[PDB]
Amino acid sequence: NVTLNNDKISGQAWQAMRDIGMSRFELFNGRTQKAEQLAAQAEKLLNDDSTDWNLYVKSDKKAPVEGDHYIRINSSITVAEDYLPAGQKNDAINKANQKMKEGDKKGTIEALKLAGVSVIENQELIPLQQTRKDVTTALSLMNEGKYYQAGLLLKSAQDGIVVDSQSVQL
Amino acid sequence: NVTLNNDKISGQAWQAMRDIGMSRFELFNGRTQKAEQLAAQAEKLLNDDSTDWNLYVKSDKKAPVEGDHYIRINSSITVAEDYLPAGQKNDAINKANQKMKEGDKKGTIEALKLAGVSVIENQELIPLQQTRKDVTTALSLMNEGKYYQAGLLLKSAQDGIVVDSQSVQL
Amino acid sequence: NVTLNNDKISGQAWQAMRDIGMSRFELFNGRTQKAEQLAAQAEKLLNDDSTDWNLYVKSDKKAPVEGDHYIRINSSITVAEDYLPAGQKNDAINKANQKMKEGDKKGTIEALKLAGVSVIENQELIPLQQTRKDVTTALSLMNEGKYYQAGLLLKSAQDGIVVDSQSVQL
Amino acid sequence: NVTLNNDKISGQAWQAMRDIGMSRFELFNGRTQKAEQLAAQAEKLLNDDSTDWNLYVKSDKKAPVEGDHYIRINSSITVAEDYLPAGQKNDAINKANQKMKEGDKKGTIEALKLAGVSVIENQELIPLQQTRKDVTTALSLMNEGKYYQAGLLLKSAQDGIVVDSQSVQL
Ligand SMILES: [Cl-]
Ligand SMILES: [Cl-]
Ligand SMILES: [Cl-]
Ligand SMILES: [Cl-]
Ligand SMILES: [Cl-]
Ligand SMILES: [Cl-]
Ligand SMILES: [Cl-]
Ligand SMILES: [Cl-]
Ligand SMILES: [Cl-]
Ligand SMILES: [Cl-]
Ligand SMILES: [Cl-]
Ligand SMILES: [Cl-]
Ligand SMILES: [Cl-]
Ligand SMILES: [Cl-]
Ligand SMILES: [Cl-]
Ligand SMILES: [Cl-]
Ligand code: NA
Ligand code: NA
Ligand code: NA
Ligand code: NA
Repeated sequence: NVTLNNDKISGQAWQAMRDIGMSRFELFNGRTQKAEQLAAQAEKLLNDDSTDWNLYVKSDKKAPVEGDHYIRINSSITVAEDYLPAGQKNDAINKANQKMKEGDKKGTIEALKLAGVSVIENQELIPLQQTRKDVTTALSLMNEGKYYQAGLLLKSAQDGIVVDSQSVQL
Repeated sequence: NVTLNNDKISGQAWQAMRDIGMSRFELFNGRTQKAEQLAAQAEKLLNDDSTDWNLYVKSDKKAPVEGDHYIRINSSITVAEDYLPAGQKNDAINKANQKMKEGDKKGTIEALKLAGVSVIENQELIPLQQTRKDVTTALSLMNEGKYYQAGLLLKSAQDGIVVDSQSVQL
Repeated sequence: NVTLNNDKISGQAWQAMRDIGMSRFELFNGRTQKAEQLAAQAEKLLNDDSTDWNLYVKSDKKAPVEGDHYIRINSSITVAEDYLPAGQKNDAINKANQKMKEGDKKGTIEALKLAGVSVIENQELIPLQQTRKDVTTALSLMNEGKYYQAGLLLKSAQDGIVVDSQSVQL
Repeated sequence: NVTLNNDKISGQAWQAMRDIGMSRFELFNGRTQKAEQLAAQAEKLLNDDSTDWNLYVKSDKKAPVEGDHYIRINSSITVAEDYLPAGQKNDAINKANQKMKEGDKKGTIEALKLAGVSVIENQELIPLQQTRKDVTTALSLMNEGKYYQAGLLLKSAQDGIVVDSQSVQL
């Protein structure tokens, strides 16, 4: 999957974050071996040597840890709708629908503007190396039997998700 | 997957909500045929006749639409940590770790209480029939070329996600 | 302020939570004396002896700590809009607008249903005694110079905010 | 109030957003005249001619509407805690506490790094002119009796809140 500007989004890292959350829950659910399985899957997804992780980096964003980078894991849309008289807006939305049919992203944004609709793209990002470290260290803590401490690191990984919301400039 | 009280959670409906969000994004991304594919997958997941949807219902919660029910699609944990002197807390967390190792959910909650830690379970829920209607109607709108209107219904489905946060009573 | 069912909402406790968040920020901002001022204000708001805290309790919700209760601190609305043909919906929204003008909450919900609109009320709640303890203990830690530990307790108080989203039954 | 980098944050615009949310709720609560009062207060706060709105602008962020700018309305902190042996971390947190006592923001971030703690600052932003337009147009709709349409614009204003989460570079 790609952003509106055609930058690649990591589905593997998205699934890894899903696995991290499920792993943390299973620690409290009395299923620590399931938690290890889920964290192990997240580790494999984030460290896949056949994946070119450069493809997912958001270059213009400084990560908290030196030498790390944020990668894109999801994109969503926020619309903001101005008030328009019902007739004028129905007409402009019809033109927006044509541009979406045609695959014309720029034309869609422009037609939506005529409909009183602004578009914001919300890019969900994680720091790649910091998240990798959380997962591998959490598994090590699970190996040692320090399950609560592992859960803290899995929560830390989730709390490292940020959302860059940016106006659409195509 | 199951809640702390061993009530079943619908992984199919969780994936359907993920598909609904991706479908909405692809409308704005100029990929309406991909959006239809994703919404069609969500429709199949939510309407699987081999699934016993009764297994996922949260009975004690009134859905907005008459005759509908909320179903569980995810569970997560929130902890609240009281301040304790470092030594006393390390000791109580060690006992909590033993109870998690043993699969003893009740014992884990009790040991965590001694560590100054309260546990809340956050159950993510959707209204099943209302969400089904949003998806099927969105696909129909996509068939008609009314892509923006379809996106509104997909957003409505996402906005119907609620989170029941409850103290753990095992 | 009151909920749709006319149950009282604590504006003092809402402001206390706002103060708790600002206090935590000021610890990291190198303004620990400002952080203490803000936490002291939150403590005074949550422990106001002239306030009848019973008025804000949500009775049907078990708090994590024995003998505690959740209180209401905010209410908001989520709407879910079904697809309707433009003309039929404009007509039903006009009737909904009349019922809101008249102060007729039940009539508003019913007219909105005819417009394809379901209404959910989101009640923001905090555990009163647990939050009080977090604030007073955080101030004590600030007095001792243990600012990071105080920040952890202020964050814990914020993480204790839950949102009960319920269908409107007037 | 100021960010970690000493950029000013608009408390007036924060209160305006709070008023916008309360105004929307009161429309559904059958208190449209209270909703107008709250929206009128938000309008006065956002359009205060004695306020130098330049002080709050985040210059490096393109707003969706041409000629508009994002302004800062809140700052919060996210910490990410690496696993450290209890003794080593207690010692590093003690040094972090000293730097916060001294008002040394840079020193606090550095000491926290030694404790395994990274710091992210979350800046809540709104587009100033777009939000002003939502409020003034919502009041006009309320004057006309179009309360549901006003509520849509108030929700749009709230949905325009974005959170810029950035690594701390002092
Ligand atoms: Cl297991
Ligand atoms: Cl570093
Ligand atoms: Cl989206
Ligand atoms: Cl949206
Ligand atoms: Cl496509
Ligand atoms: Cl109904
Ligand atoms: Cl969890
Ligand atoms: Cl938590
Ligand atoms: Cl100060
Ligand atoms: Cl207790
Ligand atoms: Cl609201
Ligand atoms: Cl809404
Ligand atoms: Cl009123
Ligand atoms: Cl524009
Ligand atoms: Cl904060
Ligand atoms: Cl945090
Ligand atoms: Na794509
Ligand atoms: Na399970
Ligand atoms: Na009220
Ligand atoms: Na300040």
